[PDB]
Amino acid sequence: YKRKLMELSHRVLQVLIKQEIQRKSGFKGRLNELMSQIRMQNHFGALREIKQHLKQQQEGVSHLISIIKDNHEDIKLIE
Amino acid sequence: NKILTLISQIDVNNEFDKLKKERGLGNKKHRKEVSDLIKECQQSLAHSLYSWSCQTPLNREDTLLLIGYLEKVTVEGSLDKVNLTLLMSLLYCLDVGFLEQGTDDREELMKQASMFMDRQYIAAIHNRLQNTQPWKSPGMQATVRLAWALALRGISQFSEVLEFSEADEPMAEIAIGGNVFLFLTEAVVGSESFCTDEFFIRRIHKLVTDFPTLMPMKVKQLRNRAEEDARLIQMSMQMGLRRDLEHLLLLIGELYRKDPFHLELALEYWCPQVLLSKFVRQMSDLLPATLYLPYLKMLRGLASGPQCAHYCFSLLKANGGSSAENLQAAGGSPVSWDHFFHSLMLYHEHLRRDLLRGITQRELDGLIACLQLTCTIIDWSESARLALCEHAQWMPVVVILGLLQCSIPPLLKAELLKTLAAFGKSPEIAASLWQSLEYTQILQTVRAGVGIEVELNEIESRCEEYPLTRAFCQLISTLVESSFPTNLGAGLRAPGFEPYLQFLRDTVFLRYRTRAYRRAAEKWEVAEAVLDVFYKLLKDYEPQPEDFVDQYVELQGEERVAFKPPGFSLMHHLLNESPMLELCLSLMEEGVTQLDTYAPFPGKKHLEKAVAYCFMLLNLTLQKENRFMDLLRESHLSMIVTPLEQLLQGINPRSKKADNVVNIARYLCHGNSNAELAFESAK
Amino acid sequence: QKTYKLAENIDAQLKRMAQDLKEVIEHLNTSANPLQQ
Repeated sequence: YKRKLMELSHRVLQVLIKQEIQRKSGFKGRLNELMSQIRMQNHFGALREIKQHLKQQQEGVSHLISIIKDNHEDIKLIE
Repeated sequence: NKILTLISQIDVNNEFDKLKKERGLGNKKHRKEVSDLIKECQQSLAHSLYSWSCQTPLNREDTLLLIGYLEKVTVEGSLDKVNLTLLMSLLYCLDVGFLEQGTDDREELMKQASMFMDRQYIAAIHNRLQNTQPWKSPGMQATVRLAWALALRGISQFSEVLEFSEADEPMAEIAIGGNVFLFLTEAVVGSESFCTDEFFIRRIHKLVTDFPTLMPMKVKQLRNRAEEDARLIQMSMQMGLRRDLEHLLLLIGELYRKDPFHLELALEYWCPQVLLSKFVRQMSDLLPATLYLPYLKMLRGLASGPQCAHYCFSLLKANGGSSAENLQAAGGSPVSWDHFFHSLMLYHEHLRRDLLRGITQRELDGLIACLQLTCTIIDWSESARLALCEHAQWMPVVVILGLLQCSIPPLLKAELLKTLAAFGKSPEIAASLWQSLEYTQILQTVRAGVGIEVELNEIESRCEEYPLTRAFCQLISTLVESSFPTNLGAGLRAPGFEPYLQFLRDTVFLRYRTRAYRRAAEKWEVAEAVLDVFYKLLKDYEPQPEDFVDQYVELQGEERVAFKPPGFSLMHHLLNESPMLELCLSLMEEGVTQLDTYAPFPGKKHLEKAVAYCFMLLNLTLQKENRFMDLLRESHLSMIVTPLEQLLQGINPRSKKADNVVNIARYLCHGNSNAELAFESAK
Repeated sequence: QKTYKLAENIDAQLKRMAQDLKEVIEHLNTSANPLQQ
């Protein structure tokens, strides 16, 4: 469906360019190395003290996001 | 005897009924399996009998048993493959043709042939053949009768069997009374297995060549009888039918029409034998229209190969120049390149001038046969083509070209284009052919709907046949392989092939599913045609940054965009959801299902080749797609292309899900029957 | 009855490069000892 959506998007953009024409008348190596890197990651596909701090920080952000959402909802009601 | 008997009790229907009685019939797979197994059993046993006969002739009683078996064999008018092989085995059995091969071991061969030592074999085979008991196939009775007659005639030239030397001539009479010629034409040659084993072709053709070679008095008698019958027939026609002569003619034309072993037996009928050339001549003299059709066919058959067709081209062309003849008679050989090319120019003038004394149907028949015959001669001898294309008084190329624009019946157009192709076989010819076709506007390449479009939409659609379109795509392809020019039609419109392209893709292919097929194989064949041209078209396409910068040409005063690298359009159609792509996929799914049927011949060979071309185009798009995407991404048509990969996982309309690849695989299940599609698929 | 071309060419190129970066993020996702967790 998505690729067909791309082809239909091509179709629609072309039809729009057409109704714009007739009636309205009058890097690559970087890409290669990037592919090599993605393939390398695919190949790759085939400390108890830290967890305290990490759980603590996830908890801190978990609290903060709450205030963020509350600010969003208050902004809503004000609007 | 046990071989004949076991093959005789092996009735596939009887075995099937027995198995269905005990419920022993497995799936259609298993059914085909056991059936092919039984057919293999019978065919192998028969092959053992035949190979035995080919190695060592069978004894007197064995041969009489074979005769008793054959005398009860039935056709269907064509004889069965196993029936044909049995008849042919007994044919090679009575074959005395090894007595005229000048090889030095003649004594040892005459002592290894059972027919020369046990006169009882001659007596008994003769008394069985001379029994008036009508074999269940009387045409087969007469066939064997003529065979035994020719064998007695060939053995009568050796001093040891004179007690039979007189029973050959009457035997042939009996055989000639039994429509032996017709039995040979329809039952065996008309059997689709005859041209399968080259040795069967050699046996049939050997008996055929021996027919006029060992008994010339009988051919003369048939000639006189056919002449008297032609006189009486003319008397009847003016006063408001035995087709012997036509039958022998067609038999000769068909038996040699193929030389799968390339033996060139037809070389006997041309003289660079004497009786053969003499008959080939005398049959051309005062040829009534009735045999004008058959004789050409015979001539076609006679042309089999380089040398024979060369002789035939010589025959026509010599019969076609300025030569005094006939003691001031109105016409010479009604079969003569003079008559051919002359009546041809006559029709061309009479028709171009009428642009109604329409061609009588019989005249159409004679013309069709003549075109086919010349086609065969040109095809088989390149000297024939070189001679015919350059004879100044015939100008057959320009004559046919003048004919084409004239409203002839479609079939004559088919035959004429067929001869056009037969002559085009030489490349020099093809060059002028391309130019002149571009000249005569047989297809409108310069629009100033008329033409093949309307006739396809109204005639070809109505008559439920599209021979015109098939010839059209055939010409298009033969031309496109010969490097069609980039400025095609430049001056009348935008240079580029796009017009014929749209005609093929929108009108023919995309509609090919909606057209009615009186012969179902036609849908498949027409798809095959369109596919061949689209394939070759893409196969040359090299993606270049020139294609994507729209070159502006001043055509007819308006700036039109020049056509891109020829396949670019096709690629844009395959790189998007074009009905073309879905049609490819639909033909794919349909072929997959049809294959799953595991079903016989109907439309098959064409169906295979079609799907194969489809896979080929798929591979080609995948192959070029990398550079094509690089170039398009470098020149930036807003055209969005998707790599064929993502499309292949498309959700199939019929399947409602991504089974394109799965279906594509499923052909791999049909490997052991179809190697080709498997190869393409795995690729 | 030129500049844009080269520009939309960079357009196709950046579209493809974005696709590749998405692929890279995806392989890094499949990557997810303790260190990778």
